[PDB]
Amino acid sequence: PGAFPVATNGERFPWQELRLPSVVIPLHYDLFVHPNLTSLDFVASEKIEVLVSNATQFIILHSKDLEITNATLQSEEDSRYMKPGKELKVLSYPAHEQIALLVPEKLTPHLKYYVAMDFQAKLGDGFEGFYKSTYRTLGGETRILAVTDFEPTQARMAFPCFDEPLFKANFSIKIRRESRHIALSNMPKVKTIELEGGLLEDHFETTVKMSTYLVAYIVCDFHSLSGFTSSGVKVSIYASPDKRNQTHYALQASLKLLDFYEKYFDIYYPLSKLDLIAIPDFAPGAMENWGLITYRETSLLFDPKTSSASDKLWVTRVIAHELAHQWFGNLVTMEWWNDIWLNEGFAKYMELIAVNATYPELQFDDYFLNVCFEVITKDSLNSSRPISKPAETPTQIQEMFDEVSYNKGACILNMLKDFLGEEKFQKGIIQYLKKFSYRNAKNDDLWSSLSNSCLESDFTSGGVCHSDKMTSNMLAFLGENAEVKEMMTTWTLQKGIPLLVVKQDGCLRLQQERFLQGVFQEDPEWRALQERYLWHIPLTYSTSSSNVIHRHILKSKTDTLDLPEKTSWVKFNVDSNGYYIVHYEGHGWDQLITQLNQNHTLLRPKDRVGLIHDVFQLVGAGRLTLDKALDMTYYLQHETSSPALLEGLSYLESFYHMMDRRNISDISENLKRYLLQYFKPVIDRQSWSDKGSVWDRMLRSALLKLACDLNHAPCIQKAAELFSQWMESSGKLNIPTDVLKIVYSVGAQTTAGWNYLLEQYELSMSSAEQNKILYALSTSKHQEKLLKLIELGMEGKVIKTQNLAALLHAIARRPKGQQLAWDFVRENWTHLLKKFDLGSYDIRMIISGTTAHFSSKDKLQEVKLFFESLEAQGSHLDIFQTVLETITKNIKWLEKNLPTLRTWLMVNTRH
Ligand SMILES: *[C@@H]1O[C@H](CO)[C@@H](O[C@@H]2O[C@H](CO)[C@@H](O[C@@H]3O[C@H](CO)[C@@H](O)[C@H](O[C@H]4O[C@H](CO)[C@@H](O)[C@H](O)[C@@H]4O)[C@@H]3O)[C@H](O)[C@H]2NC(C)=O)[C@H](O)[C@H]1NC(C)=O
Ligand SMILES: *[C@@H]1O[C@H](CO)[C@@H](O[C@@H]2O[C@H](CO)[C@@H](O[C@@H]3O[C@H](CO[C@H]4O[C@H](CO)[C@@H](O)[C@H](O)[C@@H]4O)[C@@H](O)[C@H](O)[C@@H]3O)[C@H](O)[C@H]2NC(C)=O)[C@H](O)[C@H]1NC(C)=O
Ligand SMILES: NC(=O)[C@H](Cc1ccccc1)NC(=O)[C@H](Cc1cc(-c2ccccc2O)no1)CP(=O)(O)[C@@H](N)CCc1ccccc1
Ligand SMILES: *[C@@H]1O[C@H](CO)[C@@H](O[C@@H]2O[C@H](CO)[C@@H](O[C@@H]3O[C@H](CO)[C@@H](O)[C@H](O)[C@@H]3O)[C@H](O)[C@H]2NC(C)=O)[C@H](O)[C@H]1NC(C)=O
Ligand SMILES: *[C@@H]1O[C@H](CO)[C@@H](O[C@@H]2O[C@H](CO)[C@@H](O)[C@H](O)[C@H]2NC(C)=O)[C@H](O)[C@H]1NC(C)=O
Ligand SMILES: *[C@@H]1O[C@H](CO)[C@@H](O)[C@H](O)[C@H]1NC(C)=O
Ligand SMILES: *[C@@H]1O[C@H](CO)[C@@H](O)[C@H](O)[C@H]1NC(C)=O
Ligand SMILES: *[C@@H]1O[C@H](CO)[C@@H](O)[C@H](O)[C@H]1NC(C)=O
Ligand SMILES: *[C@@H]1O[C@H](CO)[C@@H](O)[C@H](O)[C@H]1NC(C)=O
Ligand SMILES: [Zn+2]
Repeated sequence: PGAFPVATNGERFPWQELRLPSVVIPLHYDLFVHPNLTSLDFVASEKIEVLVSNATQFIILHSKDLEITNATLQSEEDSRYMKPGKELKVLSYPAHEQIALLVPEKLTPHLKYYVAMDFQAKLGDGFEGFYKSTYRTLGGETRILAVTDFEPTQARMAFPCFDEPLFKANFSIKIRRESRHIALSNMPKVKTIELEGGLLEDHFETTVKMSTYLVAYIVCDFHSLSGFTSSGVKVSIYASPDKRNQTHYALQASLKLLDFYEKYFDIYYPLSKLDLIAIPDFAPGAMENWGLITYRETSLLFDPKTSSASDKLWVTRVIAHELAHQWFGNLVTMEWWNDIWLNEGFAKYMELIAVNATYPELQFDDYFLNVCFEVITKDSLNSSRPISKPAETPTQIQEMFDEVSYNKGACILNMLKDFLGEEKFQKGIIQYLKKFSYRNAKNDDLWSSLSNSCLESDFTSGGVCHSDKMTSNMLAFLGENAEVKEMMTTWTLQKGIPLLVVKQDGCLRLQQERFLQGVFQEDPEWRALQERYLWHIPLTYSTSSSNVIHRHILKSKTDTLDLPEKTSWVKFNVDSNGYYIVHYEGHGWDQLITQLNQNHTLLRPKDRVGLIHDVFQLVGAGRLTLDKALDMTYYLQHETSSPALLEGLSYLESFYHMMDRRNISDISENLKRYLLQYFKPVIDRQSWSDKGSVWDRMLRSALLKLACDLNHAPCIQKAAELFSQWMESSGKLNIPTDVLKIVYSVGAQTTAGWNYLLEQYELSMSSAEQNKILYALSTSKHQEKLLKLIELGMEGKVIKTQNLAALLHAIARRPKGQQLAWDFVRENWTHLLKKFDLGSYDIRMIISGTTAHFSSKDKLQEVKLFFESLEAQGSHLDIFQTVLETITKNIKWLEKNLPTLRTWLMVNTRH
């Protein structure tokens, strides 16, 4: 009783382990919450119907920053705790966010009890728990609401509970309100009862089985727009009253999307209603609470005068994502946070297939490869992780919501689908979701259901699946099933991403390596980090002679294939559907670049964006010289697939901003010239309108921002005119949404426009328009102004605090601000902790937002120092090492190819 931890009051806490005990299993929660929005208080009470599997003396729960007032225990099966039951003694042990209740006599197996507590707290001033949010009306009034955000482990800041995702229970929620407000929660309201003083009591329908983190309840002012799905779900979009205009497309798109998901999964959405509500103060982008999905206004609200088409594509993708959570994450929750990718990676993947299903016009298929490329940069560093990986503390759990669980999870799924086909892939996910509905799954569970997918409706006679035959196919289906489950599991447990090397003989030797950046092949530690890595990569390839795609699994470090027609070139990873990079040896890279400059149309357009990415990443690998990747961008002047064109330019624009930050004004002036002159035709075709289709529109904003970011004399002139008209018309005129952001940042370049822009930020009713405005403000060249912006965001009264993170990142992007942001962060690191969690995305982004672009040996030392200073104070985050590898990789890239870039650009001048 000594090595045991000590509760406050000084006692021995019965448990001392980070997890909870699987002996008292919660079945049903009766939750009564009564918040006061004038006091900014809440009073609440709860009765948990629990089951005991094993005899115990002590009950262990989660509670945090909650004052428990009263603790009792009753039963209708165990006589001893007969009505009105017995009082419990409460021991709190905050270090593990656990609360221990002791009973006067041990309890009985297979007998259900009722645990009751009365507790109270203040509404949070953060972005978690049961917190306080605030919005501005059109009149200029300020109103309050109370809102919940619990994922992953802040449910316990609102009510005591078994805050782990496997402890699934039903929830019955009563909420007390003034007549001024309404109350929402996960399920439909069945009753509202008049109370003595004048207050009302909302009783909500008791929920289905679900994890704690999804519970939701809201008290507020809002207005709604309703519609019904083909399955008869009442969908409603909620926002502050003056913003109900902007709420119309969210309703149209969510109806179409809930329809798509029900038919695709062959599973009806189980609740009667579904609510989407735009929360003014919202840290995450959105959250998927079952039947009560919360968003930032930017995620959900669309206004047609001030939102761009790209804005529309973003709003429609979050709705897509959140709605995919109702099955992946709510209908089937992962067993533990270690397999969080089971929720997020699958949800992210269904954004693709559903947005492509219901809004092809938005041309989202063409931008999905960007999801893969974004994680590939981090999976090329040794600081990455395998998809599934242990996590125990609340900060580690938060860390798990990254590019790995989300993007990598989705790219390995999309790779696996190409392998099996939509028909086999769909039927596999329907079997998964039906089988695990209302309970949890672990990583291994999924691969079994996807591996044993049945291609069609189970052909009873004589089938390959169920009800009955024994054939040679049957030994191959059973045999290919365990081929796929073996394959996927190594992608799941191996950090990193493979590099397929292809040497074309007379008739193809294949080698497999762990792709790595920074580190070169000759380097001392390159052979040390290639240890033990091997993937079952499902390859693809097509050749110069025929469009036929050949598919060849590879399960060894070396292999070789025989080419029949011995054609001009071979291209592996067709449409880049596979999570790997191909490097060609000896006039095979040269062969493909030859094609791109003659008929680039003899390679399908995903192959072209695939090569463009692979080419530059191999320059990062050192396996290629920069002259070759720049030699490929030559063809881009004939390029017609807008995705390949913008992928290409993006790299070139990358370089310019890199040079500009380091003051290298020879190269970032020829870079300026090479873009403006070589791509002058495509730039000058663009409107200053909203006139085209979605890739026309999306391509117009892209190029015009490019030209105005390079101070192209004409485009800066047209933008400043448009800004003046808008300012001199007191907003009576309108600016096309595609150039809205460009115009604002042009205007921001004088104090007059900047000050007007800030003053008209406070009065806008479109949070898209604000988001664009704040960017424009962040492009000021006066450090006097940037500092104001950052201080306004620290304050949080004008520029809301859910923007201080992305603001800092914006300021840091541009040269005049990359320091001031760095200085600020190190000078107020402790203040920034009192506003955000150490594992929050707001901190991970504040950190790399201001450091990860550094590319000099001298800056790295500062950062390593600052990070050490932090780890010294007990703060550790994986993001630390990731930045350092990134900063390091930047230094090596400059050291190895800066002369080549400089020389390549001068050479182009001559022709
Ligand atoms: C959160 O707390 C706020 C206060 O911080 C609270 O608002 C207050 O509610 C009380 C209770 O309803 C109000 O006090 C009453 O006001 C009415 C007039 O509106 C008076 O008539 C009351 O006195 C009589 O009431 C009875 C009849 O109903 C009589 O039988 C009795 O004998 C009295 O003669 C009493 O003064 C108070 O006005 C508000 N505060 C305001 C409006 O500023 C709010 O209700 C709480 N919210 C929740 C959800 O709990
Ligand atoms: C906790 O959540 C659980 C879900 O995870 C709930 O379990 C569900 O409970 C319901 C009710 O017992 C079961 O519903 C079944 O539905 C059929 C069809 O109902 C028929 O009768 C009605 C009445 O007129 C009619 O309207 C219908 O159309 C049908 O004609 C019933 O016949 C069954 O007996 C059964 O009631 C679900 O199957 C069940 N699902 C699961 C996964 O367990 C549980 O109820 C929740 N607990 C609490 C206390 O609410
Ligand atoms: N801007 C972002 O990418 C933020 C970054 C972030 C912030 C906080 C946590 C995790 C990630 N993503 C979200 O807020 C997420 C994921 C996501 C991606 C997209 C997206 C939509 C359209 C187009 C591109 C997109 O990427 N929309 O949402 C909503 P979730 O459904 O998984 C929910 N259960 C998250 C729960 C959570 C809350 C607090 C801590 C930890 C986890
Ligand atoms: C780069 O290669 C492509 C091949 O994919 C070239 O386009 C193709 O050119 C041939 C030759 O004209 C077309 O063949 C067909 O000939 C008959 C004979 O009259 C005619 O009736 C057909 O309609 C067609 O012209 C082939 O179809 C054509 N493909 C397409 C999609 O038009 C391309 O022209 C080459 N590069 C350049 C710069 O031309
Ligand atoms: C995106 O949507 C399109 C919808 O047409 C898909 O393309 C079709 O896919 C079906 C299979 O469901 C094929 O039989 C058709 O021939 C395709 N038509 C066209 C015009 O391409 C496309 O596959 C979808 N992409 C994803 C990833 O789901
Ligand atoms: C507790 O559960 C375990 C599970 O292994 C079981 O063996 C045991 O009999 C149960 N009861 C007690 C008192 O441990
Ligand atoms: C326990 O709850 C009852 C009911 O509200 C209350 O009267 C009592 O004060 C509470 N706690 C005690 C007496 O310790
Ligand atoms: C809200 O909707 C109606 C729809 O016709 C429109 O006439 C009204 O002006 C709108 N108000 C705002 C502020 O957009
Ligand atoms: C790479 O990561 C491994 C695994 O965490 C670690 O053992 C090693 O120190 C790291 N090395 C480098 C050079 O990053
Ligand atoms: Zn998600």
